[PDB]
Parts: sequence; C-alpha cells; structure tokens
Amino acid sequence: FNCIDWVHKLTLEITDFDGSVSTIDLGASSSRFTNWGSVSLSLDAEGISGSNSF
Amino acid sequence: TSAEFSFVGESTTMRENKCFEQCGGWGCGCFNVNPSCLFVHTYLQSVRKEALRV
Amino acid sequence: EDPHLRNRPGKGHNYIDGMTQEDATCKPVTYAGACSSFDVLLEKGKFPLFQSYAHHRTLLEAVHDTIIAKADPPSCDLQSAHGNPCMKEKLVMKTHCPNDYQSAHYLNNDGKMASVKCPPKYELTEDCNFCRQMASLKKGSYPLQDLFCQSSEDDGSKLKTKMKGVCEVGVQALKKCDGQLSTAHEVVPFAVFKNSKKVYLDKLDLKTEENLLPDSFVCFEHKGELKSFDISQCPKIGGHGSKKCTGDAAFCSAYECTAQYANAYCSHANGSGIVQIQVSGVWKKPLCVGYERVVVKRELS
Amino acid sequence: EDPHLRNRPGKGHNYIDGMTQEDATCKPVTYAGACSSFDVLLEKGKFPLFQSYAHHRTLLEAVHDTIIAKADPPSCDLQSAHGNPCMKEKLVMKTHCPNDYQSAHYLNNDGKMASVKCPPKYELTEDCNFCRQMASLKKGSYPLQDLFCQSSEDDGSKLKTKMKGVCEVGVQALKKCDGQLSTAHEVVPFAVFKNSKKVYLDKLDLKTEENLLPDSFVCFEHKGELKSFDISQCPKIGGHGSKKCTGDAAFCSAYECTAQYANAYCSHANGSGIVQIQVSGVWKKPLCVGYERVVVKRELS
Amino acid sequence: PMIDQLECTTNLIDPFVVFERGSLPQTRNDKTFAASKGNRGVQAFSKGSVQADL
Repeated sequence: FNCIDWVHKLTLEITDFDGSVSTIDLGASSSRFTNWGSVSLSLDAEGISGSNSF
Repeated sequence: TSAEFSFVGESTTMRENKCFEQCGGWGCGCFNVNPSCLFVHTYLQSVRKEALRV
Repeated sequence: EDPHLRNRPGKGHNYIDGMTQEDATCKPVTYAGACSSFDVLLEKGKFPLFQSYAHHRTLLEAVHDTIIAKADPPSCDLQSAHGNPCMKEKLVMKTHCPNDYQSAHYLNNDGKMASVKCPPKYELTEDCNFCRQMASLKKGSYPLQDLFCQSSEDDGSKLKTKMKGVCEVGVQALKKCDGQLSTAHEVVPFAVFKNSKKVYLDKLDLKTEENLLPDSFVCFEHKGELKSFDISQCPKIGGHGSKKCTGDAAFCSAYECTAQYANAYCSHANGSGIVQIQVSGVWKKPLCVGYERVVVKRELS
Repeated sequence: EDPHLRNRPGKGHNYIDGMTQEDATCKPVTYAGACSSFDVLLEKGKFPLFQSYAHHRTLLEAVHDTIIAKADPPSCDLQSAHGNPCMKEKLVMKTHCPNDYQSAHYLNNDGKMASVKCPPKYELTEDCNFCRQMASLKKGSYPLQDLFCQSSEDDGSKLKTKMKGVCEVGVQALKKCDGQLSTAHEVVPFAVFKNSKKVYLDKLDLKTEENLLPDSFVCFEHKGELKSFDISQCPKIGGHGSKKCTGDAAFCSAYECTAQYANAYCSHANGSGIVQIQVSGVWKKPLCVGYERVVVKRELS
Repeated sequence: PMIDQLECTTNLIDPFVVFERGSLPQTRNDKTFAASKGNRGVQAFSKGSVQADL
C-alpha cells in the first residue's frame, strides 16, 4: 500500500474514576466513545508532506 | 400553494411560498417530537402612486 | 437469514400458563399447524432480528427448557378488579398488536416471565393496552418484543445499564427525575445476562461461531421428503450412545463417524451455537438479547 | 467420422463377482439391453473424459482383460459384522450416489479393484457410505470415477506420488509432517502403473497418436446416421474372412475393401489411439488414468 | 510449444527480495520509519516535542 496523508496519531489511554482503564487513540481531529463522554484532539503536531512517491 | 394559505386566493400578484424547518416537542409548542412546519406566504405590493419609464 | 424457519430444536414448546388452548399445534412446533404464538415471528418486515437468528430458542422455549424463570404472577389479568400488577410495564411500551388476540407476553425487569391475558371472550385493540369486548380469536399470545434466547453461562451482574442522560428507559427506572422530562418514541435494544436484569445498550454487535454442543449439528435419515433425526443419540469419541452417526469433516471432527454402521447422514448447521455480544469492549454471550420498540424518557435539565 | 460411444473394444464386459446378475445385458455391451454400469458413463455434463475417450477400455474391462488386479475380497459387505476392510480406503473418497443403484465400485490406493454393496433389501445413500431403505434395485455396480483404461505392460515401480504441499493423500503416508493437517477435499488427477500403487499427480500431459490398430475405426452397417457394426468381422488386407467391409482411404489403406460386395460402410474413428501420460518429465505408458475428488491433507502449521 | 512438449516459464518478480532488501526500521531524511505498537499500519517516529491540546 501507500500513504497519502500522515495523520498525527497519539496513543492515549483513559483511566476512569472508578478504576477501569480504556486504551484508545486520537488522530488529527477525530473523536471516540467512552463510558463517560467523548475525547478529541484540537491541535495536531508537525506533519510529513509528500508521500505519494513512496 | 400551502395548506394554511389556500383560502386567501390566487390573485395576480408576485407571491412566493416558503417552508422552514423549526423545532418540535413540548419545549417549543407541540405534542410530537418531529419537527414542525413554518408556512410562509410572502407577497409583494406597490409603494408609490407613480412609476417611471426607464 | 436462516433456512430453518419452522423447525425448532429440542422441545419447541410455545405455551404459557392460562393460555394452553393451542397445544395441539404449538406443542411441538413443526412445519404443519397454525401456531398463533410463532406465525407472527416469521413475518417479513416485522421482526427481522428473529429471522436473522432462527436456530436458537425463543422466550417461552427457554422457560420450558429450565433457562428463564417465571415472574409472579406469570400471567397477569388485564381485566381484574382493583388494578393489576401488569399495567405500568405495559403502558410504557409502544408496540402494535393485531386484532383477535387475547394475550401478549413480554420481558419484565427481573428477566423472569411476565404476560397479560384477556378473559374469555375478550380481544385486544391497536395498542393492545386493554381488553375489550367482542374473525376467530387466536388461542395464544403475541410476542411484544423481537428477542431470542439461548443457553449461556457468562456472569454479568455488574454490567448494569449505563445509559447517561436518560431518566427511565424502557421499563426500568435509573433515577427519579423531579425537574424536566423529555418523552420521545425511540428504539433501544436490550440484553440479559446471567443473574442480572434487563440491561439496555446502544449498539448491537452480534457474533456467530460454533462449538461442540449437540445444538450445533443437525441430522436426517434416508427413507422412501425431509425427516429430522435426534441429535442426542450420536455417540461420542470413545464413549457410548444409541444409533451411529456420520457426516463430513465438520461432523466427524466433533463426534465419532462410523460410516458403514450409521443409519442417518448428519450435516453441520448454518452458523449456530454460541452467539456473543460486544459489551464493555469484551465479548460476552448473553441469554435473551433483542431489539424492542418502547418509549425512552431522556433528561433535559 | 464421429465414433460411437457404446462400441466397447475388446471383450466389452462390465460385470463383477457378487453383482453379476446383469450378465444378460452387460455381457457383452451393445445397443440391445440397458447396462446399468454404463448408462451413467455417457451422461452429458457428468463424465467429460469418458466421452472424450470413446474407444477406450474401462476399469471393469481392464479387470476382465487381466490388466488391473482384484482385491480380496473384491466385493465387501456394508452391513456385515467384524468391521469392513473396504471402508478405510473409501471414506476419504468424495463420491455421489444417485438412486436405484445398490452396489458401487472404486479404484483403491493399492492398485487393485474393490467394491461395496448393500444386502437385500437395501440401497446406497447420498454419501455412498451406509445403506438405507426405499424403487427397483439395479443389480450392478455404479461407477464412481471418470477413468479410462487400455492394454499396456510398462513397468513403473520407481515412480511414486511426489506432490508439493501434500502430507498424506487418501491412505498412503507420503512425507512425515510434524505439524498439523489440513483435512479438506479438492480435485486432483492420478495415474496407476504396472506393479505399483495408485500414484497421484498434480499435473498431467496427455498424448494421442494415430496408428493402424483395429480399435481405431467405426463401421456403419447397411443393406447389400445409421447403426453400428462389428468391426472384428471385417477381413484384413491381402486376405479374406467372414463378411465383407468397405470404407474410405483410411479404411481401405489398412484392410480390404470390396466396394459393392460389402455390407457395412466403415470409416475412421475420431477418438482413439494410444494415450500416454507424462510423469516426471518422462513419457511413459499408463494403465488407468482418472480424475476424482479425494481428501488431501495439506500443511497448515 | 514443441510438438508434444510444453515448456512454460514466467519471469515473475519475487516480492520477498524487495521485502528483505529494504525492511523497516529505515533512515529516511530526518525521520525514522518503523512499525506500529498497536493498530495495524505503518507509522513514523519523529524527533520533536509534543504540542497538542486535548
């Protein structure tokens, strides 16, 4: 396969208030679903451009 | 022609009919959770008692 | 869907206490006969979830197979004086019911067996919320839900309904909302675990696998149509039994294929046995999972 | 031009011990009489190889011509006690038995000729394993392979099954696989040589050469298309014999043509000759090459 | 084709040669491409800091 847009993914776990731990991720500006709300990313970081020739 | 404006008449007047989607439920003034209908019957009329031939 | 529509494994009993006026056709349930408590389950466009998984048992079949217990009373009287216990659990359910019906069973909060019954000779209405006076009256009940039951041994008592921002969903009451209240007609599925209550969920992630239990294999004999054969008579590997059995690799990999001494050709089922659900991220096998149509009261303030 | 599909060269016998009750019509095999062990061999869309190789011997004709050895016992009973030796090498044979037929033969992995049958009153099933109850019982032998045989005496004991990715096909243990086994059925041709076993081959190359053999011409009888005629009664070149025959240049160039003094207009058969297979890149003379469905245990881990 | 013989040869490109020629981790410009530590898919390792808001 090939890459067209490198998404800044951050492996972020979520430890709830009771004690349960849920491991998820966040990329660019995506959202997830948890047992208490929704987590999302507001700002990315860096970014590799020009990957169509690989 | 809207259902709430068919009793007015079909006179020769530059008129138009619009319908905007609004809110529903008991919080707005309805008994159903489905959105309500906003029947708008706009007609244009004259203002000045004289005209100009451009 | 599933090809086995009328064939029911095991006992296949669909009769409740107080409405045993149809045991001539609903006991057992075969291709012939007009069972009023099973014909509406195979209707197109009504209960598709039951048509997706049809190789497992139903609610009443689970009650008769010592899987789901009964409530008290198991069959409420929807006409008796001084009120009745089965009233608030029915008025909160928005389900349509055809005419010429006398009973309508559903699932309560404790996961037991709650149902209503009209005294003879009364019938139901469009919303089947009350019995009215009087074609031919159906001698059975009407499934108020679209659920299917099976045999599972996975505990789930601590997995209570975690629906946030909802006052009273379905029948259960999460809290006592004293401020605002938003009543809407929304569809929410439900799931029942071992030693738990009617747990409601948002999404329904099913799972289809197989196992070694006899409920995952079918057999049929050859004689001069289709004739079913018992599955509990196939001997095990190195054990004992009754009549010999044989089949393909899927059947020989579980039991003992004798081939030359067999009496009926067995085949593998079309994906049945263990049906797990995805709850709390992990995979657990529920007992009686479904997809009903009730009224959900969410929050506002 | 077009050769017939019923003119059996050589003896033309299709019967076996124990099920030889059809000797009144299958000995020999001609237009008169419906041989049960030959009607299914000419079904369109079932055995294309046997229809492509018309003037060629079969397994039974090879047995009667002292070409393929016989098993012991050649006719194993299915409903007999003390087990059944003719089941361990046949259970991994994916076959299909229709109806009416009571017995069925197959080419075992030992290069011999085995067969099974049901005692009265029983018939075959759909898996060709046990026996069931039913109309009429065709006392014969239903063929389960699409093989063609011929007369050859080429030794080939230094050639065995050397397939790639196959641990144990049928009952012959090939290479030692310490991992798991992939028990599954597929398609694969094979070829049996003289003084050897049933050698399985993944690929094969057929070669047909035209010669001046008596089994390479068809004759149309007439008064003096149309019907067939016995070619063994035609005289040879430079001599005489029983009756008289004539034909085109292909028939007159080998035998003697009497033109108007003949009784059958012969021609060249388009579908005969000596068929040779290419094994290990070396052209050899096979005996019976077939194409069935067996259970190949490939690799996995 | 050789009358009776049939020698068929294909000049197929073996992907294992390219897979074993330049396999990750590899050094490309200032970044370092490597494998993943969770979900399936190729990732990239940077040498900068973390500037993001959750």
